[PDB]
Amino acid sequence: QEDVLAKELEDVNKWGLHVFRIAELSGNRPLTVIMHTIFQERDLLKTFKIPVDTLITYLMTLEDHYHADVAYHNNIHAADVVQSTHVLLSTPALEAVFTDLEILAAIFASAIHDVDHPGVSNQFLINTNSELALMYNDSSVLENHHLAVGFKLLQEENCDIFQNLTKKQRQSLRKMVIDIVLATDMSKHMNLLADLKTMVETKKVTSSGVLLLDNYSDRIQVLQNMVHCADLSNPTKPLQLYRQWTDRIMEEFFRQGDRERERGMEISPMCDKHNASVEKSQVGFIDYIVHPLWETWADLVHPDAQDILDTLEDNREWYQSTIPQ
Ligand SMILES: COc1ccc(C2=NN(C3CCN(c4nc(N)nc5ccccc45)CC3)C(=O)[C@@H]3CC=CC[C@H]23)cc1OC
Ligand SMILES: COc1ccc(C2=NN(C3CCN(c4nc(N)nc5ccccc45)CC3)C(=O)[C@@H]3CC=CC[C@H]23)cc1OC
Ligand SMILES: [Mg+2]
Ligand SMILES: [Zn+2]
Repeated sequence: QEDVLAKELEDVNKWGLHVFRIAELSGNRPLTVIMHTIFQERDLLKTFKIPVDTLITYLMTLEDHYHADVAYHNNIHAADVVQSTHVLLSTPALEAVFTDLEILAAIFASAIHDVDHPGVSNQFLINTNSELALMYNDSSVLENHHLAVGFKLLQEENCDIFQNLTKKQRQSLRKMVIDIVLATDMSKHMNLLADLKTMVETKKVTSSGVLLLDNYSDRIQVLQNMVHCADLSNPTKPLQLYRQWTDRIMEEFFRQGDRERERGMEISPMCDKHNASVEKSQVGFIDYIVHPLWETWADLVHPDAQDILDTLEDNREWYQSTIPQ
């Protein structure tokens, strides 16, 4: 192998990279190999003076804090979200829009955004009186935790990849990362999407020209939505990848359902393996969450995302066509 891995990683800039193959070929290190590849490609190690073995140490440590016994929310998902963010950042319509620090922030935020995920929802954590829910006052419990862990890991031996940033740089980056990860909580989705829509309309009536994001609020909003799109990108991928993501999320959700049915709590939506149509849930996920978001994103970067939207629509028809009687 290894030479085969190098060959697969040549697809790093493409939508639809075989991320599950990369995970197999790297000894279950897709996050480390993908992040390293992206960092080298974008010359981020030179730009921010990140020593290479410090980066690798951090990445291996981060990756080890993702759980391999969690079906969906593991290191492969993290890797997928990083790589997807990387491709979105390279979309023609955003060329030269974002600084190197902003790029760094978005890619870092993607890498850490689900770290130490236990495989159960915020509502489940809240309902069981978990220590995490008690620490974070039932508010974006998981996302606050992902951030805390991602930042804390920089303190392990030879893990401080930001050692060479200036203080002002660290401060800015820290704020962006926080804003970005907290925006991955689905309770924020409707407000995020409303703002994005507003921005899109504003653009249509203001300028046929290039994108102008002149204050933090608009800039961060686009970054938030970008990583949120990457987080919600499974149904936009080649169907063979999408179906594996569907298998994984349903295994995680059904396992939460099994833990909820015992203890007599309400089974969360889509978590009842005795009463659930996987295919129907995918169509609903597309119709109510993924397509409205991606259609709006596609509008912002028109026509860069047309093929992603076409894939989404074909993928929706696939699940729609296989819904049981
Ligand atoms: C003697 O002179 C060199 C010897 C080896 C390398 C090596 N470079 N690299 C990277 C290391 C991290 N980078 C930079 N980091 C930081 N903090 N500062 C930089 C300043 C200017 C350019 C790059 C960096 C990006 C490149 C490898 O990955 C090689 C393979 C394995 C180990 C080190 C090698 C570079 C040299 O001079 C630039
Ligand atoms: C591959 O397939 C999926 C991948 C990820 C997720 C994810 N799902 N979600 C939620 C999304 C909205 N949900 C719905 N709830 C309620 N009451 N009603 C609904 C009606 C129609 C559609 C959805 C819902 C609950 C779960 C997360 O919170 C995950 C973590 C972060 C981002 C997305 C993840 C789902 C997938 O397929 C269903
Ligand atoms: Mg999450
Ligand atoms: Zn995620």
